[PDB]
Amino acid sequence: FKNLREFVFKNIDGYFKIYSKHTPINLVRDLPQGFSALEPLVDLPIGINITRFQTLLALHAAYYVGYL
Amino acid sequence: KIADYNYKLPDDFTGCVIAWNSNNLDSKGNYNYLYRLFRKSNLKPFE
Repeated sequence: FKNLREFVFKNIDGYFKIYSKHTPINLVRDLPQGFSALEPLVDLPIGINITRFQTLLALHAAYYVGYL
Repeated sequence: KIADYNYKLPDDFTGCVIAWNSNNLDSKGNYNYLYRLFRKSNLKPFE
């Protein structure tokens, strides 16, 4: 599953910052070593206080979660 | 009450506030227009 989709989500001053980078990997069980950079993608001036986070999935999926 | 519960501004707010008197366009006793009077904490900016 080479499409490794890394994302960073931040809600600062009523703005949503999205950083992403799609890179080809071959280690799905764990996170491969190395270095990369995530580029700014979208700025969303919403104004919502986000305290909970829920992934939306299609239904008739292994992922990772850290904190900054 | 207003600065903390109804509309909260950042303390570094670089902006302008414009007030339009509308006694002829909003007054009735118009009850549909309220204000927030009580709250346990202070609002965040853009909340």
